[PDB]
Amino acid sequence: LPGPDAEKWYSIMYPTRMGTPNVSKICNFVASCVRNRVGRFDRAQMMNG
Amino acid sequence: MKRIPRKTKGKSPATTEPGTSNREQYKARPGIASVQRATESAEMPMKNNDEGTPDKKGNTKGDLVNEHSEAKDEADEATKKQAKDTDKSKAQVTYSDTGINNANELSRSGNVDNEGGSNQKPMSTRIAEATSAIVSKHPA
Amino acid sequence: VLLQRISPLQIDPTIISNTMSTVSESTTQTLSPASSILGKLRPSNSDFS
Amino acid sequence: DCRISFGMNGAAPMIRDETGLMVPFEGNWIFPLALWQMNTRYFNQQFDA
Repeated sequence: LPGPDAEKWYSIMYPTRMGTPNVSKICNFVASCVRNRVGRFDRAQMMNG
Repeated sequence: MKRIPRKTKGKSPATTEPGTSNREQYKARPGIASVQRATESAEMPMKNNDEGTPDKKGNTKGDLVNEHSEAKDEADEATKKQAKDTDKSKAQVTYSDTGINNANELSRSGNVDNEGGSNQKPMSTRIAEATSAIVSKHPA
Repeated sequence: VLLQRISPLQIDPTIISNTMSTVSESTTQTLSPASSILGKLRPSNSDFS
Repeated sequence: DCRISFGMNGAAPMIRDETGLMVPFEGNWIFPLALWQMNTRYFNQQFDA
């Protein structure tokens, strides 16, 4: 993300990136999820460079 | 044998035979000096176009200019150089403003990285931010 | 430049002027075809890059 | 998925096995290195003793 303090956005964007060491309610939700649907998964590159 | 220095920085009886005298007077045409000067320019290797490639740390070298706008600027530089070699204010041979209509022409620049994204933020900076929101600290 | 220094050809624009052989100093109009073509060619210029 | 639950009223803490069982903090375990990297701070507090 462009702009100042982009550090905070990485947590909000990808809920499934967090580790799950705890049995909290939040951690239980993350544990029961698929681990491959995150970030970019398709592109259309026509020109090199 | 002696060491050869590097070029770049790295990781760390009578004896007078009859047919010897020199009385010849020949002036070559074309002259040696004139030809020698010309051939030195042709010897020169081509310029290294490294713009758009990554660097030691992985950031892409070059300035942040639009892909198409970069091509037009380079053409104008060529025409200005062409006039200087010909010692004229204006050059007969121009690489810009020709009758041809190149508008899809592209040239490499520092605006685009290797993934097809934008280089508004350096690639190293992106990595540091992404890994930063993972850290944890000792409990109080 | 290299081709220029090794070629036995010489560009001599005065051949055109001599062939035309038209002076007509301060002609009352340039409609004389000899003057028009000479003006277009400009044999005085010596740049042949 | 290695969520850790604290024990109550003297009960031992337990961690989640791959099959889904909860086991106490003893015996022989097999850990991929990625697990400790994800939960380096949390695991140190709970396991070192």
